[PDB]
Amino acid sequence: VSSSKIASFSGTKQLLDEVGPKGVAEWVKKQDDVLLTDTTFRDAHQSLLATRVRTKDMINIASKTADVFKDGFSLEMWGGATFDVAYNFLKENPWERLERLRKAIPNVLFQMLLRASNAVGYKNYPDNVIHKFVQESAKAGIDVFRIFDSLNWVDQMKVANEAVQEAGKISEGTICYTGDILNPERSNIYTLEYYVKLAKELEREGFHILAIKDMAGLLKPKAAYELIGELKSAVDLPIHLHTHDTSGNGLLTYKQAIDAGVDIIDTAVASMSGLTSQPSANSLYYALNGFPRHLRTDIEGMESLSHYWSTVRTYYSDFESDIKSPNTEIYQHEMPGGQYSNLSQQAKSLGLGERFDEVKDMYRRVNFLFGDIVKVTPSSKVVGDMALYMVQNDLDEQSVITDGYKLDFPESVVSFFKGEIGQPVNGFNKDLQAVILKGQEALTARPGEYLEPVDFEKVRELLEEEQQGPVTEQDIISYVLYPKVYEQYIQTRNQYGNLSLLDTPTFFFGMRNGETVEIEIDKGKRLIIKLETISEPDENGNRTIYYAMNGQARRIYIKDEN
Amino acid sequence: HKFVQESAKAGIDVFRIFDSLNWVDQMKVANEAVQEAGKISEGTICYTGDILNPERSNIYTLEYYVKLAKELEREGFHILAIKDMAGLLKPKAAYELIGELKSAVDLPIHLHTHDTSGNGLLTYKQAIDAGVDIIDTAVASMSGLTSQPSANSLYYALNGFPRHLRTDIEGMESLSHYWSTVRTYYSDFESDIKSPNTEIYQHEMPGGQYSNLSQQAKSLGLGERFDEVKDMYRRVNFLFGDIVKVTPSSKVVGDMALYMV
Amino acid sequence: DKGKRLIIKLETISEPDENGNRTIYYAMNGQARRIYIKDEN
Amino acid sequence: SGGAGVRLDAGDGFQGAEISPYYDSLLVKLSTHAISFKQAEEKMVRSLREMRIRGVKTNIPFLINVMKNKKFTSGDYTTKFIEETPELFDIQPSLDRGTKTLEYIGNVTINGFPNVEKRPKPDYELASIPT
Amino acid sequence: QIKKLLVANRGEIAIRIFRAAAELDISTVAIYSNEDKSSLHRYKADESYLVGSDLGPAESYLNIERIIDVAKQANVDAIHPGYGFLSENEQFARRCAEEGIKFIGPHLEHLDMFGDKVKARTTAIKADLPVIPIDNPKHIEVQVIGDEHGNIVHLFERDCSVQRRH
Ligand SMILES: O=CCCCC[C@@H]1SC[C@@H]2NC(=O)N[C@@H]21
Ligand SMILES: [Mn+2]
Ligand SMILES: [Mn+2]
Repeated sequence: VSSSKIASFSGTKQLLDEVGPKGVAEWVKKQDDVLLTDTTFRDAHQSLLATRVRTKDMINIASKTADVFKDGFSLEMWGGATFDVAYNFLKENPWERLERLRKAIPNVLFQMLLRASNAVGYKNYPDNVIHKFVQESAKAGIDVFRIFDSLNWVDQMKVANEAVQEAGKISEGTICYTGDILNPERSNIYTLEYYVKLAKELEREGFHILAIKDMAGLLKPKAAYELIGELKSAVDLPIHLHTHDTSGNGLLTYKQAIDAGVDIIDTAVASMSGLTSQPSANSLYYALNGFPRHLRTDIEGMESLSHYWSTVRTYYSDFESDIKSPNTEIYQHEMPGGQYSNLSQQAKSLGLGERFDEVKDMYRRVNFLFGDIVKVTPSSKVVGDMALYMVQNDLDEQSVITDGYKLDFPESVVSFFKGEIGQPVNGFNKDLQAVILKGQEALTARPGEYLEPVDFEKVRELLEEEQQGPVTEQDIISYVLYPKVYEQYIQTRNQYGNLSLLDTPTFFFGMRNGETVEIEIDKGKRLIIKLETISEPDENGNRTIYYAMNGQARRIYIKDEN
Repeated sequence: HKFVQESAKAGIDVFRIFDSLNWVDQMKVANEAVQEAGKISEGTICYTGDILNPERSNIYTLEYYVKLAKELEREGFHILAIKDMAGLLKPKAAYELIGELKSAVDLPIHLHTHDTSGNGLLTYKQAIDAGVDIIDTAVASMSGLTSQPSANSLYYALNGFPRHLRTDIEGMESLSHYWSTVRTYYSDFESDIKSPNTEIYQHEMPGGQYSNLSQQAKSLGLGERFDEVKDMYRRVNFLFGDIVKVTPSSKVVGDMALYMV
Repeated sequence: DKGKRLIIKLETISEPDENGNRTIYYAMNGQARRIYIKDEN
Repeated sequence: SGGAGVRLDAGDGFQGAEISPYYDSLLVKLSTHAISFKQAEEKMVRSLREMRIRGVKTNIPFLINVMKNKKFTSGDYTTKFIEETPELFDIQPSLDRGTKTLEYIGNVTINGFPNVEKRPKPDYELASIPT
Repeated sequence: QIKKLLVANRGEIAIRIFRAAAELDISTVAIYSNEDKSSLHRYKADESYLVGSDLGPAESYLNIERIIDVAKQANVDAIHPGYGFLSENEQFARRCAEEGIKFIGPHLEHLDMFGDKVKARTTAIKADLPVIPIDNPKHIEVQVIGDEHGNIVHLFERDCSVQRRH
């Protein structure tokens, strides 16, 4: 779609400019139609393709997405696993993704998923790291921050909320769904009144939008009716539903939440949707025909977007999961997202592949052992690691106490009982906890409290001394989040440059003889590379590559690794 | 006759009888064979068009199906079957269609759909509120996309709603796991489809057809203009006067579409 | 001949092509030089 | 080429261009320059004789053959020149040793020698040759 | 006052002009046909655009309309046609000025003044030079460079008498 045409659209982006965060929410509330947030750029491929999708594949349909989602509520396109992965595996800069997309899709709000304690990081950070990250993310184009917490501990959500409010952007306060409100015997704790009392709380904390995060796709169709009906009379906040289709019940849940008055839902493009992804927006659009509320979208554009991602998804087939059918066992174990697969590719690497059965079974039990907890990253990693360990050592609800003194529990568990991931809803069994800590003290306050503020001065002078000189705010905050992984990006970038410009089949597979490949640099100016031949190896094992780059004959030397 | 008799004898109890153009006069012969064999005769209506949408057809209306159902009740089928061979039955439509027929005819209603749009389950949900007696499902690992909607899924989907599926889920998860492995032996034969697809509503190709018809479009020279074949398949439907599409009628339209591009 | 002589480096020979022809890359008296060899069987 | 009096304007030729049948084939524009006209001619012929273009035929020899011609050196020439000078077309290909020898080595390297088994190539005593 | 320059051409004259342009500190655009994806001249400018997938080998450099978008797309404000496609063409020239783009050739009236045969003949007689009917002929031509200010020098002659029919 032409940039001229895109320059003329007004959507939720320029709404935020004119009326501010409280004005956007107000305006969500008055819409009859269900508004949609597309998740193709984050959660769709985070679930289906190990977060591997590359900027280049997104940049390519950005102008079509700007047109197609013009009436969307937001594009969820940053956060989750995408920061780390981009730097680490794709060896590309997730800030360049943010800013290049920002320019191409000027019209629709940008959403990211922001974990309360540590943003997008992997450990715990002092408060001035959270603030720095949100300052810079907002500057770079993020408009809606979906602040969530692994354990639904509200105290841990405040710092991020403050940041977003200061940035003048939209904070969504997230509740994560577990248990089953349809079933009194599932749980005492995770009852309908518990969600109400916690909605009512996030609202007193100033969040503009309320999000129900159903991360293990556990929210049954009727429960979605009940839950959203109660929340809508319990609070003034627009409600924004997020779920996964892993049970195969994603659409029905979305339908029911719609009958019950939900404001925004998260869907994906068809080709990128379903099973562990979100339910398909293309399907829902048709599913609502002849019911009271309509999905606000362009299906013709969506069918066209889906065709694009059909082909691109092909580029990523080495990263597909085994999962090829819905799974209703999730209702028993509650394994959020990918985990079920991330955790069998791991039970095999330990000669347990043959009894992932008993592992599925221990996961559930462990959950009640740790006193019934919300299982998103990283609490799902705590529960998983404990299940592996406990199957492998032939362990018991009782053996874990009796024999705990000599036991040696996986780090991620000691760290949960130490308070380092926050406080569960139901506390810690004190005896379970003693036997795992083996003496060390638990935290009282939220983890971040205990942390020396970071000194960005020292970081800047360390990067400038390492790199040539001139270093930016994004660089500095990136390094604080991912020290090792950031340094590995610079080294890679010195050796090889800006690789996010290659297309994906070239980035993963290289080229073949006779192949010619164009790399777009600017508008109208591309690197034309064609491979004449590959030689045999010299004495010190170097093969010589014979290119014709931009017509010019050219010769490169690569050490063969065998 | 010789086939129904032998079939009965050998253990078949329920015959679902359909015609590829919904021509009742062509079903009477198999029905008489089934009646004579003391077995259950299921009278199939194939769904096309789209009864929510008056623009779609003056012909395939709620009234066409009601009329067609009573005619089947008169020839003495014991069950009424709705074959949604392409999964064209949108949720609200199933609710409305099962409604009418439950007050039109004293026949139990048996519903068969395919999950190719992604809405299969939603359809069954809706038909169930409308009074429907039997639905077609498959185990989870054998379901989805161009197959039936998942029995396991439907089971938990209906928690808190008035009716429920009469089945054993824990047994189903077991069935599911077994087939999940077996499916593996058959990988060389796996559909190319991996997504739900709502263009189904515009071109109406049944079952797997739109990937066979895409093989074929490539094995010629039209892979790039497959968008033109989908379009011709549609137009060729109206050219032929707007017809039901199941084997072998759907091949006719596919064959014609190939020919015309 | 007397004080004129050919200096040839064979740098690489390529995998063949449909037409059935290998490409030999040489250097000859200071020149890049490419040659097409038909490959019988 | 290059050097005194030579000017070159790139056309289609380089490295390993394919030239196509779609456009006027022009590989290089070659101009030369001196104070004498003869001197510019003998400059042209130097330069023409330097060029190596391989993989395609070219018009170099014809061009050499107009340059060398007394009746073009004389200056007194009319647009009837080429038509009433038939011997411009008298073109011997010389025994381009270099090319031929690469063809032979290539051929043997790939398809071996008749009566001779494919082994690791000798010249395998560093005892050189008494003289 | 020319910030960037598109050449409606290929090959030597394209390269030639690209170089002139580089010398005057001017950003340059090249156009190519599908058959010229790897022609030298595509490489020797700063900017390169396809005249369009659907345009054949001959057409690419002769589509007045299509060339001019490439132009407007690249914020270009001058085109040099070189020689031998649209360099003599009356319509292409007219089009350029219309789109705001400066045609590097003579004025609009010159092209059809000289482009037709029968009309050239009239022009010359209006400034009287010779014409009517050719033994041992010599082909002689005179280079002229005039500005837009009635200052018009000549750069002496050449001698193109060495030819085969065309
Ligand atoms: O087919 C084998 C490769 C060709 C080698 C040609 C050489 S030239 C001298 C001798 N005479 C021939 O007939 N072949 C070899
Ligand atoms: Mn999620
Ligand atoms: Mn069927």
